[PDB]
Amino acid sequence: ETKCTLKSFTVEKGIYQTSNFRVQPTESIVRFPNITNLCPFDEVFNAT
Amino acid sequence: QMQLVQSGPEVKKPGTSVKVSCKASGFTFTDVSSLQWVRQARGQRLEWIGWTVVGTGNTNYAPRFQERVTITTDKSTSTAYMELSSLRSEDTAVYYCAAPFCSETSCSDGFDLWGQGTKVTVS
Amino acid sequence: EIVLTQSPGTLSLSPGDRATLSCRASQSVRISYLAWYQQKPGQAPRLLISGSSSRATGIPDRFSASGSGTDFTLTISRLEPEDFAVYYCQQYANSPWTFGQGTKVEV
Repeated sequence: ETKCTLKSFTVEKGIYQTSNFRVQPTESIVRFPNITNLCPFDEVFNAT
Repeated sequence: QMQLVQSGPEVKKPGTSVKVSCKASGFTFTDVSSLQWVRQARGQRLEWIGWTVVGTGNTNYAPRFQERVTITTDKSTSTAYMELSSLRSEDTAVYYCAAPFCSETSCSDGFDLWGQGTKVTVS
Repeated sequence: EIVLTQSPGTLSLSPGDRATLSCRASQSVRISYLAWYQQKPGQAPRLLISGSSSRATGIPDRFSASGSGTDFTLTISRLEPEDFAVYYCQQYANSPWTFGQGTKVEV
Protein backbone atom coordinates (compact mmCIF):
# COMPACT_ATOMS: atom_id res chain seq x y z
CA GLU A 1 0.00 0.00 0.00
CA THR A 2 2.72 2.49 0.90
CA LYS A 3 4.78 1.35 -2.08
CA CYS A 4 1.84 2.34 -4.28
CA THR A 5 1.28 5.59 -2.38
CA LEU A 6 4.89 6.76 -2.70
CA LYS A 7 5.07 5.84 -6.42
CA SER A 8 8.26 3.88 -5.82
CA PHE A 9 9.42 0.29 -5.40
CA THR A 10 11.48 1.00 -2.26
CA VAL A 11 10.45 2.76 0.96
CA GLU A 12 12.87 4.14 3.54
CA LYS A 13 12.55 3.82 7.30
CA GLY A 14 9.84 6.01 8.79
CA ILE A 15 6.10 6.50 9.22
CA TYR A 16 3.89 7.15 6.19
CA GLN A 17 0.24 8.17 5.91
CA THR A 18 -1.92 6.21 3.49
CA SER A 19 -5.51 5.70 2.33
CA ASN A 20 -8.26 6.46 4.82
CA PHE A 21 -10.23 4.12 7.07
CA ARG A 22 -13.95 3.87 6.37
CA VAL A 23 -17.06 1.70 6.76
CA GLN A 24 -19.33 0.90 3.80
CA PRO A 25 -23.13 0.89 4.05
CA THR A 26 -24.72 -2.53 4.31
CA GLU A 27 -28.17 -1.97 2.74
CA SER A 28 -30.61 0.67 1.51
CA ILE A 29 -33.85 1.98 3.00
CA VAL A 30 -36.44 4.50 1.59
CA ARG A 31 -39.37 6.06 3.57
CA PHE A 32 -41.51 8.30 1.25
CA PRO A 33 -45.04 9.00 2.71
CA ASN A 34 -48.06 6.61 2.40
CA ILE A 35 -51.13 7.80 0.45
CA THR A 36 -51.61 6.61 -3.21
CA ASN A 37 -54.44 8.94 -4.23
CA LEU A 38 -53.66 9.49 -7.95
CA CYS A 39 -53.44 13.31 -8.21
CA PRO A 40 -56.14 14.61 -10.61
CA PHE A 41 -53.93 15.73 -13.47
CA ASP A 42 -56.37 14.42 -16.09
CA GLU A 43 -59.14 16.83 -15.10
CA VAL A 44 -56.97 19.90 -15.70
CA PHE A 45 -55.69 18.86 -19.12
CA ASN A 46 -58.86 17.16 -20.42
CA ALA A 47 -61.34 19.85 -19.32
CA THR A 48 -63.75 20.89 -22.06
CA GLN B 1 -56.97 0.99 0.54
CA MET B 2 -56.88 -1.61 -2.24
CA GLN B 3 -60.56 -1.87 -3.12
CA LEU B 4 -62.80 -2.19 -6.18
CA VAL B 5 -65.82 0.03 -6.90
CA GLN B 6 -68.38 -0.89 -9.55
CA SER B 7 -71.41 0.97 -10.89
CA GLY B 8 -74.96 0.66 -9.62
CA PRO B 9 -77.74 -1.76 -10.56
CA GLU B 10 -79.47 -1.02 -13.86
CA VAL B 11 -82.73 -1.81 -15.64
CA LYS B 12 -82.78 -2.07 -19.43
CA LYS B 13 -85.02 -3.15 -22.31
CA PRO B 14 -84.85 -5.99 -24.85
CA GLY B 15 -83.08 -5.31 -28.11
CA THR B 16 -80.48 -3.00 -26.54
CA SER B 17 -76.79 -3.18 -25.67
CA VAL B 18 -75.29 -2.51 -22.23
CA LYS B 19 -71.77 -1.40 -21.30
CA VAL B 20 -70.52 -2.37 -17.83
CA SER B 21 -67.39 -1.14 -16.04
CA CYS B 22 -65.63 -1.36 -12.68
CA LYS B 23 -62.79 0.79 -11.33
CA ALA B 24 -60.30 0.56 -8.48
CA SER B 25 -59.08 2.75 -5.62
CA GLY B 26 -55.28 2.85 -5.74
CA PHE B 27 -55.09 -0.27 -7.93
CA THR B 28 -54.07 0.02 -11.58
CA PHE B 29 -54.44 -2.42 -14.45
CA THR B 30 -50.72 -1.95 -15.29
CA ASP B 31 -49.02 -4.68 -17.37
CA VAL B 32 -49.10 -7.94 -15.41
CA SER B 33 -52.45 -7.57 -13.62
CA SER B 34 -55.51 -9.32 -15.05
CA LEU B 35 -59.11 -9.68 -13.88
CA GLN B 36 -61.96 -12.12 -14.49
CA TRP B 37 -65.70 -11.50 -14.66
CA VAL B 38 -68.27 -13.64 -12.84
CA ARG B 39 -72.07 -13.62 -12.81
CA GLN B 40 -74.50 -14.71 -10.10
CA ALA B 41 -78.21 -15.28 -10.69
CA ARG B 42 -80.97 -15.62 -8.09
CA GLY B 43 -80.04 -18.74 -6.13
CA GLN B 44 -77.94 -20.20 -8.95
CA ARG B 45 -74.39 -21.48 -9.29
CA LEU B 46 -71.72 -19.03 -10.42
CA GLU B 47 -70.82 -18.87 -14.11
CA TRP B 48 -67.45 -17.81 -15.53
CA ILE B 49 -67.59 -15.36 -18.43
CA GLY B 50 -64.10 -14.22 -19.39
CA TRP B 51 -60.81 -12.66 -18.34
CA THR B 52 -58.39 -10.34 -20.12
CA VAL B 53 -54.66 -9.58 -20.12
CA VAL B 54 -54.11 -5.83 -19.85
CA GLY B 55 -50.54 -6.01 -21.14
CA THR B 56 -50.47 -8.51 -23.99
CA GLY B 57 -54.13 -7.99 -24.89
CA ASN B 58 -55.16 -11.65 -25.08
CA THR B 59 -58.75 -12.56 -24.20
CA ASN B 60 -60.61 -15.73 -23.21
CA TYR B 61 -64.35 -16.21 -23.63
CA ALA B 62 -66.89 -18.89 -22.81
CA PRO B 63 -68.05 -20.97 -25.80
CA ARG B 64 -71.66 -19.95 -25.09
CA PHE B 65 -70.60 -16.27 -24.78
CA GLN B 66 -68.71 -16.19 -28.10
CA GLU B 67 -71.24 -14.08 -30.02
CA ARG B 68 -72.69 -11.25 -27.90
CA VAL B 69 -70.14 -10.16 -25.24
CA THR B 70 -66.91 -8.19 -25.66
CA ILE B 71 -64.33 -7.32 -22.99
CA THR B 72 -61.73 -4.56 -23.40
CA THR B 73 -59.17 -3.01 -21.05
CA ASP B 74 -57.59 0.46 -21.01
CA LYS B 75 -54.30 0.64 -19.11
CA SER B 76 -54.26 4.47 -19.05
CA THR B 77 -57.51 4.80 -17.10
CA SER B 78 -57.07 1.15 -16.00
CA THR B 79 -60.73 0.58 -16.88
CA ALA B 80 -62.63 -2.45 -18.15
CA TYR B 81 -65.52 -2.25 -20.62
CA MET B 82 -67.93 -5.11 -21.26
CA GLU B 83 -70.34 -4.69 -24.15
CA LEU B 84 -73.26 -7.13 -23.96
CA SER B 85 -75.77 -7.17 -26.82
CA SER B 86 -79.40 -8.31 -26.65
CA LEU B 87 -79.70 -9.04 -22.94
CA ARG B 88 -82.57 -11.42 -22.15
CA SER B 89 -84.47 -12.17 -18.94
CA GLU B 90 -81.94 -14.93 -18.23
CA ASP B 91 -79.11 -12.35 -18.28
CA THR B 92 -80.58 -10.45 -15.31
CA ALA B 93 -78.02 -11.12 -12.57
CA VAL B 94 -75.22 -9.60 -10.48
CA TYR B 95 -71.82 -9.05 -12.08
CA TYR B 96 -68.48 -9.04 -10.24
CA CYS B 97 -64.93 -8.29 -11.40
CA ALA B 98 -62.01 -9.85 -9.53
CA ALA B 99 -58.28 -9.21 -9.82
CA PRO B 100 -55.30 -10.17 -7.63
CA PHE B 101 -52.84 -7.83 -5.91
CA CYS B 102 -50.30 -8.12 -8.71
CA SER B 103 -47.58 -5.45 -8.67
CA GLU B 104 -44.07 -5.80 -10.15
CA THR B 105 -44.80 -9.39 -11.26
CA SER B 106 -45.48 -10.48 -7.65
CA CYS B 107 -48.96 -12.00 -7.31
CA SER B 108 -50.38 -15.25 -5.94
CA ASP B 109 -52.81 -17.54 -7.77
CA GLY B 110 -55.90 -16.24 -5.98
CA PHE B 111 -58.20 -13.31 -6.68
CA ASP B 112 -58.32 -11.39 -3.40
CA LEU B 113 -60.10 -8.27 -4.65
CA TRP B 114 -63.86 -8.48 -5.13
CA GLY B 115 -66.28 -5.81 -6.30
CA GLN B 116 -69.79 -5.41 -4.96
CA GLY B 117 -71.39 -6.36 -8.29
CA THR B 118 -74.04 -4.81 -10.52
CA LYS B 119 -77.63 -6.06 -10.58
CA VAL B 120 -78.59 -5.85 -14.26
CA THR B 121 -82.22 -6.62 -15.09
CA VAL B 122 -83.77 -6.49 -18.57
CA SER B 123 -87.52 -6.79 -19.08
CA GLU C 1 -64.19 -27.09 -17.68
CA ILE C 2 -63.83 -29.71 -14.95
CA VAL C 3 -67.29 -30.53 -13.59
CA LEU C 4 -66.91 -30.19 -9.82
CA THR C 5 -69.13 -31.95 -7.28
CA GLN C 6 -69.00 -30.73 -3.67
CA SER C 7 -69.80 -33.07 -0.78
CA PRO C 8 -71.57 -33.34 1.53
CA GLY C 9 -74.54 -31.43 0.14
CA THR C 10 -75.78 -30.08 3.48
CA LEU C 11 -74.48 -30.04 7.05
CA SER C 12 -75.88 -29.34 10.51
CA LEU C 13 -73.16 -29.37 13.17
CA SER C 14 -72.81 -27.82 16.61
CA PRO C 15 -70.74 -24.61 16.65
CA GLY C 16 -67.06 -25.09 17.44
CA ASP C 17 -66.94 -28.61 15.98
CA ARG C 18 -64.46 -29.81 13.37
CA ALA C 19 -65.82 -30.13 9.83
CA THR C 20 -64.33 -31.22 6.52
CA LEU C 21 -65.63 -30.92 2.95
CA SER C 22 -64.48 -32.33 -0.38
CA CYS C 23 -64.88 -31.58 -4.07
CA ARG C 24 -64.44 -33.83 -7.10
CA ALA C 25 -63.63 -33.42 -10.79
CA SER C 26 -63.40 -35.66 -13.85
CA GLN C 27 -61.29 -33.53 -16.25
CA SER C 28 -57.53 -32.89 -16.24
CA VAL C 29 -56.00 -33.34 -12.79
CA ARG C 30 -54.36 -30.30 -11.19
CA ILE C 31 -53.54 -29.81 -7.52
CA SER C 32 -52.16 -26.26 -7.09
CA TYR C 33 -54.68 -24.39 -9.29
CA LEU C 34 -57.65 -24.82 -6.94
CA ALA C 35 -59.23 -22.15 -4.76
CA TRP C 36 -62.04 -22.15 -2.20
CA TYR C 37 -64.59 -19.35 -1.94
CA GLN C 38 -67.43 -18.36 0.39
CA GLN C 39 -70.30 -16.09 -0.65
CA LYS C 40 -72.68 -14.45 1.79
CA PRO C 41 -76.20 -13.44 0.70
CA GLY C 42 -76.08 -9.91 -0.65
CA GLN C 43 -72.27 -9.78 -0.71
CA ALA C 44 -69.56 -10.83 -3.14
CA PRO C 45 -67.75 -14.13 -2.51
CA ARG C 46 -64.55 -14.02 -0.49
CA LEU C 47 -61.46 -16.14 -1.06
CA LEU C 48 -60.38 -18.61 1.63
CA ILE C 49 -57.60 -20.83 0.25
CA SER C 50 -55.66 -20.33 -2.99
CA GLY C 51 -53.76 -23.15 -4.68
CA SER C 52 -54.82 -25.67 -1.99
CA SER C 53 -51.51 -24.91 -0.23
CA SER C 54 -51.52 -21.22 0.76
CA ARG C 55 -53.76 -18.90 2.75
CA ALA C 56 -54.84 -15.47 1.54
CA THR C 57 -54.59 -12.12 3.32
CA GLY C 58 -56.27 -12.13 6.72
CA ILE C 59 -57.48 -15.74 6.47
CA PRO C 60 -57.68 -17.41 9.90
CA ASP C 61 -55.81 -20.61 10.68
CA ARG C 62 -59.15 -22.44 11.01
CA PHE C 63 -59.24 -23.16 7.28
CA SER C 64 -56.81 -25.88 6.21
CA ALA C 65 -56.52 -27.32 2.71
CA SER C 66 -55.50 -30.93 2.13
CA GLY C 67 -55.58 -33.62 -0.54
CA SER C 68 -52.85 -34.78 -2.91
CA GLY C 69 -54.88 -36.51 -5.64
CA THR C 70 -57.75 -35.29 -7.76
CA ASP C 71 -59.88 -34.81 -4.63
CA PHE C 72 -59.73 -31.33 -3.09
CA THR C 73 -60.51 -31.14 0.62
CA LEU C 74 -60.87 -28.33 3.15
CA THR C 75 -61.13 -28.50 6.93
CA ILE C 76 -62.46 -26.01 9.49
CA SER C 77 -61.37 -26.63 13.08
CA ARG C 78 -64.10 -24.61 14.82
CA LEU C 79 -67.46 -23.48 13.42
CA GLU C 80 -67.95 -20.00 14.79
CA PRO C 81 -71.56 -18.98 14.02
CA GLU C 82 -70.62 -16.56 11.21
CA ASP C 83 -69.24 -19.37 9.03
CA PHE C 84 -72.67 -20.64 7.91
CA ALA C 85 -72.55 -19.97 4.16
CA VAL C 86 -71.92 -21.68 0.82
CA TYR C 87 -68.53 -22.89 -0.43
CA TYR C 88 -67.22 -23.14 -3.99
CA CYS C 89 -64.25 -24.95 -5.53
CA GLN C 90 -62.60 -23.48 -8.62
CA GLN C 91 -59.76 -24.70 -10.84
CA TYR C 92 -57.46 -22.72 -13.13
CA ALA C 93 -55.66 -25.46 -15.09
CA ASN C 94 -58.38 -26.22 -17.61
CA SER C 95 -60.25 -24.63 -20.56
CA PRO C 96 -63.11 -22.13 -20.01
CA TRP C 97 -63.64 -22.56 -16.34
CA THR C 98 -66.71 -23.83 -14.49
CA PHE C 99 -67.61 -23.27 -10.85
CA GLY C 100 -69.13 -25.90 -8.58
CA GLN C 101 -72.66 -26.23 -7.26
CA GLY C 102 -71.99 -25.11 -3.69
CA THR C 103 -72.01 -26.72 -0.25
CA LYS C 104 -74.29 -25.09 2.32
CA VAL C 105 -73.71 -25.50 6.06
CA GLU C 106 -76.67 -25.08 8.43
CA VAL C 107 -77.02 -24.62 12.18
